[PDB]
Amino acid sequence: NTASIAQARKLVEQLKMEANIDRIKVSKAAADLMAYCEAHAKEDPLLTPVPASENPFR
Amino acid sequence: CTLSAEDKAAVERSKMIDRNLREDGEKAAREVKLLLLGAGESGKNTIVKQMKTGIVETHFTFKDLHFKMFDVGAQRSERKKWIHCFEGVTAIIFCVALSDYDLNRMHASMKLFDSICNNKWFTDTSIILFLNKKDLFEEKIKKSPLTICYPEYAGSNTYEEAAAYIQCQFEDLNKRKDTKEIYTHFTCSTDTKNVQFVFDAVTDVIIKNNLKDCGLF
Amino acid sequence: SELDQLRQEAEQLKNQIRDARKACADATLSQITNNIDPVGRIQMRTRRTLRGHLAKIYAMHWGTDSRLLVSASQDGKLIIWDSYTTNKVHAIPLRSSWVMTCAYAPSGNYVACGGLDNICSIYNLKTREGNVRVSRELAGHTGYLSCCRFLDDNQIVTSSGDTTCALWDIETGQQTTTFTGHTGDVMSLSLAPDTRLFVSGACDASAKLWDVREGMCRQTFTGHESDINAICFFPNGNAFATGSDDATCRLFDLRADQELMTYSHDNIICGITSVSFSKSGRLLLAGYDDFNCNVWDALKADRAGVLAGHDNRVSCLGVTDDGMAVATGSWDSFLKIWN
Amino acid sequence: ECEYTDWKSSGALIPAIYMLVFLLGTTGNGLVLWTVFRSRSADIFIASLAVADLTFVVTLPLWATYTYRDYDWPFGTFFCKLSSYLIFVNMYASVFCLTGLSFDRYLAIVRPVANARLRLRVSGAVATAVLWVLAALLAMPVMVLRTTGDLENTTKVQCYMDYSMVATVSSEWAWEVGLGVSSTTVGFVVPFTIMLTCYFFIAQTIAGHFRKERIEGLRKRRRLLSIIVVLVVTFALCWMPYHLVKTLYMLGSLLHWPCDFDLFLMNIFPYCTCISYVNSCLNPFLYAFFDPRFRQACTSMLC
Amino acid sequence: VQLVESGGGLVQPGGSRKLSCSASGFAFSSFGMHWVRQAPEKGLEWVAYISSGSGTIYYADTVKGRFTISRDDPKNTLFLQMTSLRSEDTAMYYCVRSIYYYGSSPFDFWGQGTTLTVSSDIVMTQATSSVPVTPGESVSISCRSSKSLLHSNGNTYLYWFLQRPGQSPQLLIYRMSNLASGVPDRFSGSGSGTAFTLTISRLEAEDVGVYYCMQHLEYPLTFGAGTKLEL
Amino acid sequence: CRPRLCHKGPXGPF
Repeated sequence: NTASIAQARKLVEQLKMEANIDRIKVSKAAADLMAYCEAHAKEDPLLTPVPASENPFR
Repeated sequence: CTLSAEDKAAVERSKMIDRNLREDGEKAAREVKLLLLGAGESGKNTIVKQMKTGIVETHFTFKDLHFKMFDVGAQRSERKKWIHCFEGVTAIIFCVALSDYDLNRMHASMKLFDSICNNKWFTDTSIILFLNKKDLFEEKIKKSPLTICYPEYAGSNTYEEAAAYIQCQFEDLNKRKDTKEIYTHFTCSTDTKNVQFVFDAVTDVIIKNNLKDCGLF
Repeated sequence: SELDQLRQEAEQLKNQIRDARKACADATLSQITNNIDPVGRIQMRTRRTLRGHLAKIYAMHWGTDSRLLVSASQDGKLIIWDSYTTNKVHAIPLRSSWVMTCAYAPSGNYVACGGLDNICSIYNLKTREGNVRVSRELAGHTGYLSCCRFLDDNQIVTSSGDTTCALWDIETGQQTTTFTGHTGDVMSLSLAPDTRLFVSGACDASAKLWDVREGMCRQTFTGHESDINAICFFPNGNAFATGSDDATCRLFDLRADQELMTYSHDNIICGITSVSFSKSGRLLLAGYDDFNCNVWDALKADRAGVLAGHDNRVSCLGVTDDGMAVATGSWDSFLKIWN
Repeated sequence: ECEYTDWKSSGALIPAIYMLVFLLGTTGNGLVLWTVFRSRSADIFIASLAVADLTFVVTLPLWATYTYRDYDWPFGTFFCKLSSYLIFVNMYASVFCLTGLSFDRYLAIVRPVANARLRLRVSGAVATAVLWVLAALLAMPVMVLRTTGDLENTTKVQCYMDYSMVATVSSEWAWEVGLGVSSTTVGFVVPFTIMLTCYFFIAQTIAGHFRKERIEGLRKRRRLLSIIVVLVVTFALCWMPYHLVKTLYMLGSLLHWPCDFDLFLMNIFPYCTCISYVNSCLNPFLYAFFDPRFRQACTSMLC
Repeated sequence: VQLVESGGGLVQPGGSRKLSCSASGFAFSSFGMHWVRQAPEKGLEWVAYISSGSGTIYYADTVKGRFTISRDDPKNTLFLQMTSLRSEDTAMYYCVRSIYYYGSSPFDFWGQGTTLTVSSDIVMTQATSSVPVTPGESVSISCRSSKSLLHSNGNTYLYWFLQRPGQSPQLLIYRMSNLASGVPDRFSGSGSGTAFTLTISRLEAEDVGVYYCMQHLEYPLTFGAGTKLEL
Repeated sequence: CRPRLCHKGPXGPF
């Protein structure tokens, strides 16, 4: 029954990998998403509909 | 008008593609699609031997009728995620080994039959239930009682009664007795009338579907 | 007692990860974007209705030119569409009708499709013979093929129901790397805009962040209650969108390693078949089993609109690379293009 | 000494029956069309049948106003022609839609694998095109001949068939006899024979395939056999009185009756037509609203 | 991919002859096939067209009522039954393979040609007839049209063909800018709707040939006069 | 039309 022990230690190594990453604040993350959405809001033809002259599906 | 010559030629290409799609869909609505199910070590492989890593399709024509069976064995993934791909097959051929009552194997078969029969994708899909290995069942029922599988079984330990008790035990797992029918057959190692039983049951399914479809209900 | 000690130290590591995630929860996304104000009603009309499929449309992918689609139905055929004209450019007979996924190569020369046959088949759209051939049948997955995404004309990431994702060399047909670690059937993929990382969603309520080059899982994202059926990257490749059976889309962030916003409604009880973002990421489009496609304000989790018009489950959903239109496929055998 | 009179209560109850069948047929067939359009096989025949019935009945207030005013026609030659042509083309098209349903059900139910190409070849939009064109071309003599003219006997206008546009007063009898027997044949004998035969074979298969061993199969067996015999008997009891009294009146020129049987025929004819109009009101509740899924589609696309 | 034309030779004037075209190496049913002739030492001249599926057929006004183009797909063969043959039909008839969908490359493959010897269109202008060129330098072959080939759909249906001295014409650029398959990126295409230019960045000895200028906006398809590049 | 029910209602002959 060593294969289950190997799976346990492998998942432990995976969790040791995951527990040592650098996490930014959720406030900074939310600010980054909000800033990307603001800096691209006019590039968006679904949030800002495009005039019928420039709509290829008119 | 207003279309360029290459635009018109592209439209003609699209229309020929449409025509080929219609041809293919019309000939596909004429073939009978049978989902082939059953638990392990049943007679599934033997009947598909007598009929003609992923899904295995076996095509087959019998008396003016082209069939297509889909063996979903070895597809040992979460069935909840692809069983809806077969919503719309003409019927579900379900294979069960009668010689598996004492070895529980038959209760696993009944549990798998209950989920497939009552499944939400298969409310109006009939079920051709094949009961395989009946000669082994007869040579076993003399010594090993049927009550080993079903405790409350009261009746003779004879083929014609034990087999009928098993048929009823499988048929009363159908909670949609108004919408679908179960066609039960007892096959064997050399039963050559299995294709005929499938053909008859499938003609019945087709007629009752055309009845529900022509509005008669 | 080595196994149980490994188990308890794994649970201790999960405790540390949960604590380090919570310590980063400075403020909620909705606790921050509650002053931006509502986007407004999002009313899209069906510009095109792509007819021609005779069975349930299981997959769809746009071309990077934002005009051509590939569409996979279980009538056994792929169809390339000229969405500007509703013309069928190609119709590819599939050797196995049980197609569950389809990809359009970013160059446009190849189209993949796979399904219950457990093979990803690559099709050469641009041949010298004037037809569409099968350049490769990438075999090696032991389960149904869930999703496939081209990295380029030679690499392709495939999801499968054998709980594994794989990266393939098309020229040799070999799995260059395999992505192991999911404990349920992996259901969908999403390549990052840089094609350096990607994310899977499996039937274990978990989404993992994979590295294509190092072949390792970098982060695991939990929070769903049922099978995740759809994953999509934020346009900047720094966030997720995960659609699951429990009728909730969730927004995860790679850098914060935590769930940022849930997109749920009481009037919605059916699972989500497909998610996709808008070109700016302000809108999250989700296809549902209720035959609808709801558009969510991704910054405030408000329903911005509804793409009603399919008479069966919306199974696939994609936004063009230029953000101009949306395409919803469904089990009613039609694709519809919205704007 | 047998100047044919009428019945006094007829002049008051015949417009009443016309308005009753107007409201009923229009509402029922409007509902059928509303669901079938604003929501499978046999849907095209259901829609064509509902259109036939609705256009059949929707011009009846004209004839109710015409009979209320003791056979006076304040609508003009064109309304006479159009209402008569619509009535006739829709009689034809409704019996042809019933027959096309019967034949499509034969192709689908009786031998469904052998007749799989034939029903995609001679049924559906092809059959509705054929039957509608046929109904329009078989009703043209009513469009040509039906005219308005004051026969001096009433000092009023009547919508009557001419037979002078096509024949002489010494040759009109052959014309109306031929037209009546042709309408009877093409509208009730061969279509009803096809209905009878197709439904006999469908009933053979329904009796052979739904077993009487289990109770659910027996319920569906009785349900389908009963609805089949109801369709047949309803068509018969709604159209056979009309064609019977019509051919009897035509034979009236041959073995003339004591003029009192002929008075009976002339007075009872409007009620035979009023019974023919009841078929158009019953057709939803037999062909469309007999499918419970259709009924739920209806009551959910209203409520 | 091969097209072999058969059925040329010395014909009496007013006679009748049939040109066959054995196709090979491609899905012949999926292509629209053309016939393009070339007088003994003159330019290219479009003759007929039969769509994929044989549904749409076009002819030049010269050969209407006289020439009949056929398609026999199960044998992968294309026909041209010519009747009332005049001495103006002495030419070199090429089968041309053409497939039309979004982003295709029509006229991409020309046959080898069979020599036949009888005993309100859009005028494409190549005002230059010949250019003495030097290998390695830039050479611009210009074309003009009587009508703007810029369509309402954004496509400019201008095609550039190169016929090396002893060969059949080869498609260089399709729809005024798109480089065909197998041709190097030296060749460039630009234009404005009525004026077009074919740029060759550095010349090799194999770029020497006659560069033709075809339009595909309207039928009949009209070629340019043919600009020759010589050393 | 010589008889007396040609008018007085629809349902004429062919």
